Amino acid sequence: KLSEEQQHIIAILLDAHHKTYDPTYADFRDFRPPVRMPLSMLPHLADLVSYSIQKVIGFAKMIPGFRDLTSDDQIVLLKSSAIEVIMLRSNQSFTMDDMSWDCGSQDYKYDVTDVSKAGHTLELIEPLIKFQVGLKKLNLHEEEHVLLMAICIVSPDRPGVQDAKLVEAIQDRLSNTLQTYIRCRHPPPGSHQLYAKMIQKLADLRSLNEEHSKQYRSLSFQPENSMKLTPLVLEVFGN
Amino acid sequence: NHPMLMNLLK
Ligand SMILES: CCC[Si](CCC)(c1ccc(OC[C@@H](O)CCC(=O)O)c(C)c1)c1ccc(OCC(O)(CC)CC)c(C)c1
Repeated sequence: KLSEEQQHIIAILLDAHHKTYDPTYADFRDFRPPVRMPLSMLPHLADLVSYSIQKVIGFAKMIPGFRDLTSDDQIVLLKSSAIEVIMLRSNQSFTMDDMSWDCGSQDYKYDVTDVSKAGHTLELIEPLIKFQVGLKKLNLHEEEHVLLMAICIVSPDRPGVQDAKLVEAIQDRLSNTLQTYIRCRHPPPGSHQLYAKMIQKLADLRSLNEEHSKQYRSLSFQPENSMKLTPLVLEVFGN
Repeated sequence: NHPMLMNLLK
């Protein structure tokens, strides 16, 4: 059932993730320092997000079929998916011991109060925590984790897509790979309705995307706040 | 329009 091409796809996505995710979190020392005291966490979290957008781009470039698209379509897909892929990939450091993102040290252990000290409200933070918990409870294999990130990126219904037919064909190769992987390698009971549960998480991400863009647009409208963002964040999330 | 995204996608 799991064809040789499908095993190839999984191998590439695993390697792409390993080359774009550093579980030592050593680069966090280059960010502007976190200040927990005003939006005191905006500079650190802006650098953290900007750093992760770069990692998301590096992963997306290695998705089988992604570079067959036009440059315009690659840009639309990454602009619309970046915040969602960051939410997905940040689950690797999320802990249910205390509902925090543990990135190796106390300075880099982030909770709900750090998100609020970047300007965001419970309208986003509450559904964000529920999403992180529900995704962690799925206990995805690393193979399913990287497949879900790739499917999120290559979605044909994103606004501004030109060749939606080509985007769908690429995602279909990935969706069938995931569906077959669950039916051959994920033992029950963990596999029960697992594909449908993962597709529900993509729907949850669309709603989280909308609320983040809403709060981002209000935060970035004040020039004092935009001044603390990075050039890449302004290009991807909006100016 | 998106020169930094474009360059990282190169
Ligand atoms: C930190 C608080 C929890 Si966050 C939840 C996840 C989205 C998070 C946690 C860990 C993490 O990175 C860890 C590895 O994944 C990278 C390792 C690697 O790739 O090597 C990242 C990237 C994000 C977060 C941060 C900033 C936010 O807002 C920013 C603005 O909207 C504020 C105007 C725009 C700047 C939001 C809404 C959420």
